[PDB]
Amino acid sequence: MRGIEITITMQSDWHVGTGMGRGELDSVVQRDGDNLPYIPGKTLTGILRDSCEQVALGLDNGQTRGLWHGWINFIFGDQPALAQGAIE
RNA sequence: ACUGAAACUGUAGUAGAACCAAUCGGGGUCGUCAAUA
Repeated sequence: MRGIEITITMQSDWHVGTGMGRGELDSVVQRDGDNLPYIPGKTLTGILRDSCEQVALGLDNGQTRGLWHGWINFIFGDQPALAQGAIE
């Protein structure tokens, strides 16, 4: 399937993605193959996931695990690196 | 003889402290100008 997009309109000056700096800069933003700034899809997934986690956490009445947190693990997948013990 | 999955390069941090747009100056006062006959 194809056809969906996320449109991001940056409404203030923005910084993303890198723990490195250039000659006069101690923090340099991330740049695509065109050397142009871009929002990496892992940053965008992580940001959008977090905001869905907020919505689900509200719909769950603040429960950290529940029905709507299940839906987040449905849409964005489980995070097995967090869970510990015998997750079956 | 079969693509690992999942993971925000992020968190804290006042481009700021110091620095006189300032120093000196009577709104004043006299003989010049031209060259010949």
